Amino acid sequence: STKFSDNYDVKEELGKGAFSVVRRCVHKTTGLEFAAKIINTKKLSARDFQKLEREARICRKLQHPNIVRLHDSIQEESFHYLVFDLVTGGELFEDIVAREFYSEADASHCIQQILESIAYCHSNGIVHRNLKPENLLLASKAKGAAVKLADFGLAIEVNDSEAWHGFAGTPGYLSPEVLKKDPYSKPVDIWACGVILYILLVGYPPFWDEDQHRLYAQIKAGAYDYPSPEWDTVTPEAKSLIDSMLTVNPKKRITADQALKVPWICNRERVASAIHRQDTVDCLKKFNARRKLKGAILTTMIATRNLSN
Amino acid sequence: FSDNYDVKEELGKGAFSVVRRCVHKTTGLEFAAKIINTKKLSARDFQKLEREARICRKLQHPNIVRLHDSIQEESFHYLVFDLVTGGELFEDIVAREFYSEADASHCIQQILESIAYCHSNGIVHRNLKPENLLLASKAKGAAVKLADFGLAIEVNDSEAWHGFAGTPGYLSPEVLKKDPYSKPVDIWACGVILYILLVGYPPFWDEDQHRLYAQIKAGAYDYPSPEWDTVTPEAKSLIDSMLTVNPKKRITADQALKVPWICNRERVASAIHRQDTVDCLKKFNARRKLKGAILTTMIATRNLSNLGR
Repeated sequence: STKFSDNYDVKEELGKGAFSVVRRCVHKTTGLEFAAKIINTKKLSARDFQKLEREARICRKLQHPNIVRLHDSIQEESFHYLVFDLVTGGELFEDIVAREFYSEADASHCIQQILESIAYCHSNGIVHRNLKPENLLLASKAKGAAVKLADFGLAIEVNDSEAWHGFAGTPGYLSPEVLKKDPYSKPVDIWACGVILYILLVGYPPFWDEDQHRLYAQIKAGAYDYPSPEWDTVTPEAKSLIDSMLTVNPKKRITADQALKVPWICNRERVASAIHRQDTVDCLKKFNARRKLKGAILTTMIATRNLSN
Repeated sequence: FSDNYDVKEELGKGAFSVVRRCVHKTTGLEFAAKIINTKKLSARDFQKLEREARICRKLQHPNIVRLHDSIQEESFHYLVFDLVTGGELFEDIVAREFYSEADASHCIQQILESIAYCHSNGIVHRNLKPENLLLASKAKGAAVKLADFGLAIEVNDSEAWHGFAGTPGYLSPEVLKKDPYSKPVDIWACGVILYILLVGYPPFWDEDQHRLYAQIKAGAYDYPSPEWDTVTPEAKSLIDSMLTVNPKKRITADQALKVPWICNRERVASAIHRQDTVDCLKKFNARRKLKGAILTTMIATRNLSNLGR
């Protein structure tokens, strides 16, 4: 059919994916703007076609306000179009460092939205597997914009199955069960949520080591702490929530639904501290800068490979 | 700015600034806003920024990025330009099915018209290079636009040496000899670009800049066989008149626009497809993206260290 060409006006290119190009588009009737992932299905290899089918099915299931939603999936002659939310607010972590005031209450509001998106994924039998700063975006630059969970490239429909689904996810956010090659499921997203919450409170990660082997040993042992003096002003409730997420045995780890009912989340106005945390902002700026530098190094190596042939 | 525009998706990045699409609240008109962080700029730096704004506002031409407004707020400055979303010219050329001399001529004609306009207004760009040649959009027939007037100066009829500004591979002998220079430097750069547009590689290149600057001052370049054997003498003639060591003997933009290869490209410029040029241009762009990646890394390294101190 020609449902896309007749209903949408294609605008400028926003970027490129593994096997696609993304362009802004505007719905002719509603006038609403979206981000369209355009894929040439004929040229697609069999392997990538399978990846696409899985992506479209999973994204179709995930209809929640705190998730980068896929509006429509249209197949035309040789191209397929995946119409998604147009997210322009950038990384949550980059926005936080520009704030004049940032407190526990603000951290709680952020993690509450992330947990809502995760609880929704889990209720639909899907595990994201790649929660990290780069995938926590803001809908737009507008004040109060919603936190959006992005990139479901590694998501899988685990449902009620029991097995080890491989090593995927970023190294500082991986859970003990994945590293131990034990069966794992939805709880891995909660572990990552705990790592993110820790960073949201002090600006640096709980598991950190230049030696990858040491990092994984650290994670497997659940070896993190709350160093003075920065953590001396953090409430016991924030720490308790983190402890419930960074529980090594997945069977004793809190679920997203349960986390959303904890006072520090549900009654943040009273239970979460309202004090400004300048050191968190300062540390987070360095955390972001370090990530940007590693990313630039990676970009350079990829550029070197493209040149060399 | 914040009370009159709303920022949208990112269109690009660079030194201490990002370029994002923005929408004028009242009119609904779209523009490209260059957000510049000025928290560190000195009094003289701001003067240079106001210079760029002044120059751009003085330049209203169909082949030049048009500045709509210039606003300075708390810690940021905003330069609002028309939306230019076609990307870099060199990137678009390597994606064409057919690319001939006539196509290169059409590009050069547009670049010359933009330069002739600048020159007639007493302005010398000083930074004519690949990355500053953009296309209005992805549409066919999209006009070429001259961008980045960050180094442009109102030389008018004055004569003196204005410093070592610009990219080495495009620098003119006068500049390298520290002799007085003016509008002609843009013509020399245009000649280097024309040479690249025809075969895919630069006329002046070498390991160490010493020999590189040595061959430039001597105006020592060649038309190697077999690629140049299919290029018209008129194309080579125009290049020769642009790559003339003596500024006073170098062809002007107004003069170049009257050359048959330019004003009658349909007959004088070859129409044969130059696949070898497309292939070479791909490696040329790849090398360009690599250097850009190297620069980004150095910037990121500086940013991180700047925070530590």
